[PDB]
Amino acid sequence: VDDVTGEKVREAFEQFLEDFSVQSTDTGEVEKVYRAQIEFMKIYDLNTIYIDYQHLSMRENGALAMAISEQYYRFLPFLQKGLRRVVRKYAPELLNTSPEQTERVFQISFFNLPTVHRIRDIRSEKIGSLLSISGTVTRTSEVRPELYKASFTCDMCRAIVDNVEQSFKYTEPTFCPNPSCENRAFWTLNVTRSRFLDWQKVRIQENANEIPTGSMPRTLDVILRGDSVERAKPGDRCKFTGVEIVVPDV
Amino acid sequence: SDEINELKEMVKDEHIYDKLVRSIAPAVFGHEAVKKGILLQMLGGVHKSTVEGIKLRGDINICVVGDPSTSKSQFLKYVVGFAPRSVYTSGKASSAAGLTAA
Amino acid sequence: SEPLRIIWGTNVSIQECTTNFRNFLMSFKYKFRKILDEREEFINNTTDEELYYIKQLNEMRELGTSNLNLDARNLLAYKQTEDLYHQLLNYPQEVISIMDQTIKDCMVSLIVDNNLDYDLDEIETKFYKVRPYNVGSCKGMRELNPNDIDKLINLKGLVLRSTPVIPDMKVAFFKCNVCDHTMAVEIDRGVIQEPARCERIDCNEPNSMSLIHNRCSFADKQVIKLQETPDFVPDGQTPHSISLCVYDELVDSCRAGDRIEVTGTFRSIPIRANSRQRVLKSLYKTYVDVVHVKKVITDQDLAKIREVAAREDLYSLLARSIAPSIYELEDVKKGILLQLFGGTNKTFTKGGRYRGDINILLCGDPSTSKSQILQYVHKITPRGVYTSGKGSSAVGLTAYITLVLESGALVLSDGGVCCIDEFDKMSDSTRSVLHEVMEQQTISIAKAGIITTLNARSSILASANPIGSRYNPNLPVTENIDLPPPLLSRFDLVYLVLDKVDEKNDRELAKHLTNLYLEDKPEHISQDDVLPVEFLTMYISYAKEHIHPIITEAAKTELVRAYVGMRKMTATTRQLESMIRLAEAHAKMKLKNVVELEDVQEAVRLIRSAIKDYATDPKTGKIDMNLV
Amino acid sequence: ARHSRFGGLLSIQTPDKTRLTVSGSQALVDEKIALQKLDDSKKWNKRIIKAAEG
DNA sequence: TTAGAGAATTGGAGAGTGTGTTTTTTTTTTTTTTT
DNA sequence: ACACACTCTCCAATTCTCTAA
Ligand SMILES: Nc1ncnc2c1ncn2[C@@H]1O[C@H](COP(=O)(O)OP(=O)(O)NP(=O)(O)O)[C@@H](O)[C@H]1O
Ligand SMILES: [Mg+2]
Ligand SMILES: [Zn+2]
Ligand SMILES: [Zn+2]
Repeated sequence: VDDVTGEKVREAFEQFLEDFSVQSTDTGEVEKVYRAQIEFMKIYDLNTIYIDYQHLSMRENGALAMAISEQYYRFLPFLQKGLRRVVRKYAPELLNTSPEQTERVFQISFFNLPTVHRIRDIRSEKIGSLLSISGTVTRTSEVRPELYKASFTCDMCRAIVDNVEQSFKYTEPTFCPNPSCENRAFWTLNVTRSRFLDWQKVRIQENANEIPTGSMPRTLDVILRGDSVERAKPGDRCKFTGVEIVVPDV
Repeated sequence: SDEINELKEMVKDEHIYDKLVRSIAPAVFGHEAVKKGILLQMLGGVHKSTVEGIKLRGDINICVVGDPSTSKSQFLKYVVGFAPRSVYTSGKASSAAGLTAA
Repeated sequence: SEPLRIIWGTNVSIQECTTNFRNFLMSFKYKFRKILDEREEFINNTTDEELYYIKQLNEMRELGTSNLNLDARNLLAYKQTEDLYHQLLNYPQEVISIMDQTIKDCMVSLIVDNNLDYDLDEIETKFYKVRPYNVGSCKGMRELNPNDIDKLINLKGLVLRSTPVIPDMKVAFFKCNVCDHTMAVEIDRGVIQEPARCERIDCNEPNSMSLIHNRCSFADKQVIKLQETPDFVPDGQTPHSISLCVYDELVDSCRAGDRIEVTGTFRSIPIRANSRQRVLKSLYKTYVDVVHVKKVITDQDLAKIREVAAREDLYSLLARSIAPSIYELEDVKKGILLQLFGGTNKTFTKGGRYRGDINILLCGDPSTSKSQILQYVHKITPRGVYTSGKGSSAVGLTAYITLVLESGALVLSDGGVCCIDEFDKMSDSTRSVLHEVMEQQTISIAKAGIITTLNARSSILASANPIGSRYNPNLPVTENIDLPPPLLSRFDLVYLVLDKVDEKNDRELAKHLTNLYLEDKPEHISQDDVLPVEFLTMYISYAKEHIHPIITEAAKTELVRAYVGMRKMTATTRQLESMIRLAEAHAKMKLKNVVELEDVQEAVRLIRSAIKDYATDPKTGKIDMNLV
Repeated sequence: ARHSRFGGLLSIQTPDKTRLTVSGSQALVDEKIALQKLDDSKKWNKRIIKAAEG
């Protein structure tokens, strides 16, 4: 079964990356800034791309921006698929990270959203939407490796399982793929073939000047990944953007 | 570029020192001596060490004593409202653990 | 004839409840309620004939809002719903649902029948909810019994604390691991109805579907802790508390120290012995499931307020009406009235913010009725606290580490008045806490694991007796009061009240107090003309919200002159600011937008009168008792 | 409109005075939904038959 | 064209087996001995 | 010993196929 909205969003975001076609800061000449940003990334072997929400707002009567805003968690994989093709088209040197080289895990980033919420304004109706938040940092965790994609091999026979997907808990295969063996136990995680990510936990509390009458400040836990770990510092004031999520009792 | 131009323009002035002293804590009437002291603390001295490895302190500590209604807390309020790295604490409502580390 | 729908275990038919409530909703008019009320004479024939709920529904449509209040007495006024009133109390879960689906259908019917421009899809998308209230007599928290389970209840109390918002699941989302088919499933009775096999025809496989947490749908839940009011506690015992569960609209409504009345179903549930197994305990947990919360305008109100403000005797009228049964003490009453109004709050782009609040100290002889006055202020103010000197610690008065932070008296009292009695009994250690809160109206904290600053826009009203416990005329006034100068400098008004013997005074006082015992429950009151407490509260509240006086140049000249007069001779710089603040409070009380010469002169006069300055020896600082 | 644990209980009486029980708040008002929800609880489905390869 | 006799495939009833469980601060109110 | 999770096994319900009236 296939989601048509995802494919149409994918190949519309593709066209935005191709031909946003803003004119120069000094002259009436088309500049194509996002293609230039891809070239810049190629020059410096970067892994993240920044997009302006105002540029997306004016595109195609705003429907694309609405779909990205209200259903970010559904559409984020399709946005990744859309960007991969464009980088292949104009800068295939960026697709890889001598023996063979694994693929680059690109990160899309957004800024200049219309409004900033307080920690006190987080409510369950907004789960999975795109938001921006501000507060004072009070604690930070050390950087830890998070398992992103896994690969296992069987003890009772020479067989391998690859690209197993994790979500919130450490997860392992359901069968031995070789039908000559039935053992489900004694898997081991191949640290060379599997892939990890950088992960950091930080904790924030409300701005003192914003607290309402007779009340006290609430707090929140925030997750940082990739090239943004250790950017935050205790006692500083920061502004964040991302999506709010819900975490189980593992 | 415009920031550099503005900074150069005020750097060139003959009367810069007096204007700087006069611009600390605008709401407080008089007490130019304390304002001058606050400016010099904010700028600070030069940190250094000797061949022996001993360090020489490069910064300035200040204390203000006064009888009531002398507006002495306004200086602390201005400093904590202005200086990029600063914290305000009350001697009654704080602990040694909360002051250093816990 | 046909199958029927029946509330389980009742033989009540849903058709009758639906039709009766529809008829009530589309034909009730306010005049019927006045028939149940004491007189037909009250009726305004023009207004009271109107279809009240149709008017409300039109407003809901055009204001874009989703909830309808309903006081249950109207169900008794209309003849067709006299029995529905009882059925509501006995079967709330079913009856309330019936009412909801009635209101939504009526809203649709209005736009399609009156053929209006509004989007039908928009109205179909929304949820509409009734919120019944004023159901009957309130019930004591300890007197709820196991025969009240699942019936509607009404409670009064005070709010202790609220937990943060909890996400509550409402719809589950499944996805097939092999073929990527998806299904949305409805949650009822807390159990997820997971499919046995993947429902796509060609992928009919077992264990094939799986849950996706962050594509589910959730709703807000919160728990509020309500405490028993002292009016109901048994003799020689301490108050109890009960927990309220609240959802969606009402979630963040209420703060610590609030005083409320609620309405909700009284529920009970089992609890498990361990998290591994289905074993339940024999005792059941109990709680309340609220559907409405209430705190304990018209052109006629504005007309009354403007007309009262035009009276010549207004200042004396308001002052003698805050505490009607207390004899004389007019200057004390006046100062307290100006504390109630307050100054104006000011904030600059730079140079800070300046307090509008007034601090008052009452000091003098025993039996002078100081503490009796504190009772009136504590009950008049919308928010506030009463406490005693030996009852208070430094932590309890401000804030408490518990890792979480918790509120004390001055924080609960924010925006209100904090009454402190036996102020002379608390230690110098505890009193030193008040310096920062009175000067700045903020509380700074720096302890293990917590460092922050909190707001405290709190007015202090204090009561004390002098050193030696009776005022000694052989010592100067500052030595009789005996507070240290850094703390005595922070009060806007300081009053001396003295137990001076005089036959003229004593006969009047004796006649006043003995007159209260001529009746069982007295109707007698000290004066012919006083305002009711409700209307007086309305006046003060409106004047606080709408009026914001400014300094006139004339007022500036008089303030400078007056300060130099008190100064040249001790008056500190705070005497100037407190004069400004008192003059502003006086201006609000007349509903003026400007401070004038008259207001400045009243502020000066009241300061001179409070500390008996005219009777003070200007050089020795002693008071001539003969001049009092 | 209201949450998943608020729900009351419904009874439906047939001809010949026999009664059934269903839960949830929408069943109180919508008989079509109640009738459909009633049959949906029942466990069995008949198992089924199935052309091309190579 | 119906139907009835024989063979093959599948479901789940239900019987069986193994398993897990009890159980150094830091902050704040109060009493007591010590200078 | 008392609820649970998981495995094993047998038996009959079911549909498919062939034959003759
Ligand atoms: N002017 C008055 N009007 C009304 N009651 C009065 C007056 N003067 C004294 N009383 C009565 O005398 C008693 C005063 O008690 P109280 O309010 O505690 O006075 P106080 O100033 O707080 N004295 P103390 O607590 O000893 O410092 C109460 O019963 C009052 O009703
Ligand atoms: Mg008293
Ligand atoms: Zn194997
Ligand atoms: Zn499937």
